[PDB]
Amino acid sequence: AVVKCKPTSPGRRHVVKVVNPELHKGKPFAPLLEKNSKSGGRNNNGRITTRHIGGGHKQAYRIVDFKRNKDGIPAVVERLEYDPNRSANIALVLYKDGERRYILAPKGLKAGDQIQSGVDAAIKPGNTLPMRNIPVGSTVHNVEMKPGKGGQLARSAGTYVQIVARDGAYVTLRLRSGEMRKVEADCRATLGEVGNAEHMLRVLGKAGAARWRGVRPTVRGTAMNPVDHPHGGGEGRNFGKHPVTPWGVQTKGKKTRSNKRTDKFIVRRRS
Amino acid sequence: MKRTFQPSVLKRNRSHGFRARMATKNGRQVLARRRAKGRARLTVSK
RNA sequence: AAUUCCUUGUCGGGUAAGUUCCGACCUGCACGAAUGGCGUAAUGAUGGCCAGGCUGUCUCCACCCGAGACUCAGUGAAAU
RNA sequence: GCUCGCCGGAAGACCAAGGGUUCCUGUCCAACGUUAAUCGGGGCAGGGUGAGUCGACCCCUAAGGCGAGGCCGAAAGGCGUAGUCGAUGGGAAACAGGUUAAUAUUCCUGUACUUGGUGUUACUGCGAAGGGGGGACGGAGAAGGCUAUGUUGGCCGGGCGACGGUUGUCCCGGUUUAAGCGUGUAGGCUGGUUUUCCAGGCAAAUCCGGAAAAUCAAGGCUGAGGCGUGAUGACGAGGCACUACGGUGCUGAAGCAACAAAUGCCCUGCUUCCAGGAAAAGCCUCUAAGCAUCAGGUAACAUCAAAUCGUACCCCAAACCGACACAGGUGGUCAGGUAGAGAAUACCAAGGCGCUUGAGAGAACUCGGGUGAAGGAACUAGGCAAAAUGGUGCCGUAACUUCGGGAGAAGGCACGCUGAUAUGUAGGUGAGGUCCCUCGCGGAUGGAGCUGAAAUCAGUCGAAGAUACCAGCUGGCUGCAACUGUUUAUUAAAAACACAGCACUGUGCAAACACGAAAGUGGACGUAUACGGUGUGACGCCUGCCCGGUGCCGGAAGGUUAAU
RNA sequence: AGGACCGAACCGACUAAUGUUGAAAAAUUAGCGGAUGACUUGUGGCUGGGGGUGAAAGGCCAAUCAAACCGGGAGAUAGCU
RNA sequence: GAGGGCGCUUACCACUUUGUGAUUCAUGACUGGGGUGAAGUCGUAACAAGGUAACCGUAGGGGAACCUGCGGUUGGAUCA
Repeated sequence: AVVKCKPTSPGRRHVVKVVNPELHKGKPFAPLLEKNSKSGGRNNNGRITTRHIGGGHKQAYRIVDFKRNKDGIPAVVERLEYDPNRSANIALVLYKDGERRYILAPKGLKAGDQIQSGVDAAIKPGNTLPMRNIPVGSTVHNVEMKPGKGGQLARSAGTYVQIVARDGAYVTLRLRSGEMRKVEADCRATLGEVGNAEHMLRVLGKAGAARWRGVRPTVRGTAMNPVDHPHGGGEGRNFGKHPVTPWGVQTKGKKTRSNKRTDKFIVRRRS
Repeated sequence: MKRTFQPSVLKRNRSHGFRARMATKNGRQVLARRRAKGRARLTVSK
């Protein structure tokens, strides 16, 4: 929408909530749900391996077809609904012979829309094709980085990607983060923009409302002693040293990329 | 008030219980030192 | 002043007297604008002060009641 | 025994993990037990808790653990797929009248029900460690239909009384009851049939999923009570004969209706909210294999076993834990009457207990209570401690404010009981007659029966009605942290800590990063409106100077400079 | 509708009180604070000693703690009581 | 005796006490801006192309007259 809240206890009157009345408030499609038990930021034998993650509420995971299995099959968008595993909302797609899958949502909110992959398939956004058949400047929706590997990038509310060059067998993406890189033109693009787009207008309201969103507190490293977190210093309120990670390394401005596999496909990177 | 001992056999027989002690490196060694001490029982769970 | 040593500074408000408080003066041993600088609705089993209320806190305690104490028959420790 | 005092949402009764004969009876004197023991929970000899259904196991699964093949590590050992364990959760099936010194859904009796087997009959395609369905899940709230229970009638049985009155300005006890099966109602939810086509469900499929034309709707699904039915029974005031007595044990009357409400049922209903709230097997279907010598299925009748371990008792405790029989800990079940909003609190049932060292005395002093002259914080570093206030309905209510708040600001008024309006109003319920009948355990309409405020008015008593229990320190100036929340368990609950938010920054997904050299796993199966690291901490108004130091990012030539 | 009004259970541990060879190796009482919430909690599993776990106090880890408990090096070493 | 007063009493009641909130004149440590004299100090802001044309509006900035930025004007001189 988005809309303001009203106060029941001091204070909430200026808080904002997203509200999307065009999404179906009913039940998720059951053959696609898994238990997906929480791990509390603790690995197999640990001890914490990611901090601040902890608590529920209990939530099932919905299996999405990001890999887009099978090709050229006619379908229809039967339902648009919200998904709490993610933020861009979901689409329930029904293939002509009764096969149902969860798929990443369009910008659209109108249901019953008929969609198919192909190049003799209607030119509209939501009909997926290989990037060898499209012009420069196009917004591509969510894409695969290797042919048949499935959808990565621009999956968050209202996010997209643009193709800014093409030559021979390869196409160049421009990322909204400030990155510019190549992928193979055999890779599939769905065209346009992803659903929701309003999520960044929300402002939660009260500290407790994060505790059912998988959040727990942890005390400031600068407020404890250096045996515990390395950012701790005697008497506090005047550190005299650079700010650091829980392992005594820089926490402002220090770059950490060391992949060395995917980098020769890149033209420009994030500042 | 509350005691540190709170009785339950499900928990005490997976805790100090013989079957995993007889299936773990150092638990097997408790049993070998107890055969050498000559105890009437090797278990402590009954 | 949650910051100023000599120093219990000064004046207005104030108290029977205030090294109290509030406001003013700048007359702050190196307060000073992202650890911000200053106000500030809401919150306070909240420090510094005032009034209004109420009192065994006090002037100063007087009596009344139980259960110990005291005394008796039995059980019967420790530091040293 | 009798009388007394106490608990009675417990100080009663049942229970899971807990322990395991401490149960029931006789007996003991030696040891033990806060005194003394004639007593035992301590000793000795006897008596006893029977199951397809209730518990656990047989079968299933979460978090997790273990693990052939496959991998890591001197090695022990560790991961991890097939596989297999795993309860705090899912698994077809029960009721309660008798019989005793302990127990019984188990024995006795009556009846119902589950899985498989073996027969008997009719018809017959059934079926997997595979597909589809189911299992299947959160938080809150208000209606509709009800119910155990209580309250009061009718019904059954009785009293009319000692002290003043009680054959009528009424009182005592009874009025109980089932799993299951039926009707399927109430409540709730909801479109079928026919012909027919099809790129889906790892193979296959008449199941499920996708779609058209035709036609018609008043049918379907799900399920409390009521009533039926288990029951022409059991139980039950009573009835009857007898050991001259421990009970005996056959037989039996009334056994109906309203009203108020669940902590219970329809209800794994409805509406609503946003945190969208386990899985699998048994179970229901579809098909592969297998087979017709059948096996299996549907319906009906007969009929066999159903093991394994459990079952006593203490149980919010001298049978569980506290060194001890110690003012302690303590998951679950249950909810009578008066008053009350209530599981507060005050008095009492049913039921239980009398705190297992006591007896005198009536010293201060001391713990804990009651009342208090004439003043008042004069006390104390601190109005500390104590005290006042206080209920619950209505009126009234400032500065400041971000106009939400502040606000229970401040302040004021009223309070019993009786009677009447109305021999009981208003609220709720509801029968007869009548009316309407997608037809009836129904609806509309109106008030026989029931339940029944509160207010006003007028009396009435005392100085006194919040008549007991119940139950706020308020306002003014100022500091500080925005707030609710957290913390040194055991001298600090705060101004520190946390937070929506705000800022700075890392990160392109085999992300950054963690622990491990790795094996893996978590981040995350998320994807820059996402995730990681750090600081700062509502909001409003604003926010000067500095690159010498210390770290980062970019520039990329050159310098110091390694192995080579 | 509520990290809303009030208030038992329950939980907290701010003030008062009793206790100190305790009834209790901090417990028991009253007031106070919270009381569908960032609340409170039963059973299991996971994490451990230079190691865990912390809305943090260098708090706590089976009565023991800024390195618990148990077994060894080891009758360690001590210009010292 | 009665009738009526005086007395008593129900009603209203001047006078009169408090709480809580407004209102109004004057006054208050101190302080901002206004007025003033005097060949002050510092700069020279408008009048002329007024010394960098000026003015209307407006945000920021300096010790200040004002300066800078942007929109609006040309009531303004110079080839004009």
